Amino acid sequence: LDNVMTQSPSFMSTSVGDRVSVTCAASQNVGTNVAWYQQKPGQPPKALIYSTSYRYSGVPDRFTGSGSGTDFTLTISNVNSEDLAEYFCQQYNIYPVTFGGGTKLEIKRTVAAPSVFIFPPSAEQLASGTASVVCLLNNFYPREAAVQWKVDNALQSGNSQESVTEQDSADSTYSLSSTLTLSKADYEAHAVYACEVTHQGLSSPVTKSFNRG
Amino acid sequence: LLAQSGPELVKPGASVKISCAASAYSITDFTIYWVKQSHGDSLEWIGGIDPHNGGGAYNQKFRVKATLTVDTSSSTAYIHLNSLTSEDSAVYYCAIFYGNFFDYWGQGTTVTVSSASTKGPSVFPLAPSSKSTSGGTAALGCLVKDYFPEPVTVSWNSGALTSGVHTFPAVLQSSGLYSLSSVVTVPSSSLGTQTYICNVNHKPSNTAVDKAVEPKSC
Repeated sequence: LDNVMTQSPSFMSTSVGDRVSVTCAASQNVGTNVAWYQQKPGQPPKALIYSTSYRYSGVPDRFTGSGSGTDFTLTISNVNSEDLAEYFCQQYNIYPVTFGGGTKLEIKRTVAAPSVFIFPPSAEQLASGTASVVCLLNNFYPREAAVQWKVDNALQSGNSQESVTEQDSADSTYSLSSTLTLSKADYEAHAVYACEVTHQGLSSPVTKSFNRG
Repeated sequence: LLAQSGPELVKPGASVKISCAASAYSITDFTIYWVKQSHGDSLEWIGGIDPHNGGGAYNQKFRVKATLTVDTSSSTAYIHLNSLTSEDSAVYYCAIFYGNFFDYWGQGTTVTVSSASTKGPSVFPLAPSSKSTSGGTAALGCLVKDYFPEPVTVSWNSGALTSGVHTFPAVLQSSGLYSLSSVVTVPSSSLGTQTYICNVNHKPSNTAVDKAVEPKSC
């Protein structure tokens, strides 16, 4: 008796320029009381379509919806980088209102090699007893990348974590930080700190390093 | 603006009132509803009310859990969440809609159910230097370390600087505390003209820091 909305696919990658389709099938006849939402990274879900095929003001005409009863489709034509987002279908025919599991639209783009920057721990942090070294990999594609930490030539392990940006809305690249965390005392015992990064865009690993002081 | 109340850290068993106000227009002239989003993915409709023409409804799932009210006097909607558990940790969205028009949502309210006490972040500069500059481009940032819970907002120069800024998703450390960095790319020739300040806000702890990040010196 509860309207489950099954969305497909989970992930979808497309190129700028292409036509993409997102499917949504309701477990029970829902008429045409279906709507679609778009949620860009960091933002609330924004409403694109209502009544299956009607677009809300300020919504590009390259977004169209169709279907009826149990089968529904969201077509995005001339896909643009700004379109990178998570899409949700919804049924508001019967209570409770239900949403689909969502579809993540990712954009394919050409290989881009990362810019690498390293940052020593600030003096203020060192006075606090801990030391964070940060390695930034900027504006690269694709998402996969290997960051290796070396301290006085000794390969590190188990003492760093990575964070990755969501694809950029304008250029579709990723950014990545790798943070090496040592104790004030261990940082002070070593001199050469380096992060080595390997990536599809580099024909050979790139190393960034600095000397303590 | 569906202005929603700030992030909330609530202990298990306790409750919270999340508010929502339409700045400029009376929120109670339309139908207001709330949705729950878990782990930044799945969306659940909780319920709604329309003060003027009825048709208020609840999701059987949140019947006991949630109570929706409205305050016409100050054009503000509310959701009351009682007997909270870890499963209630989520982002709660307030939304208003009229027939075939605006389907407008609020910025959302992050609720974290924890027996842990808040911890405001430390903010250290990620100083630009010859090793943080590629050609004519330089990178600098702020490390926002050891805080709980989420979220935390970061802006640059009070919001006037947005191009080139990357604010990383928070990541959990083995201490159980969150940490993240915010970096920006700028012309290396500008490094000595306009100052660069990162504005860090952590509402649950009441932490407001304005760290200036300058080139390294000795």
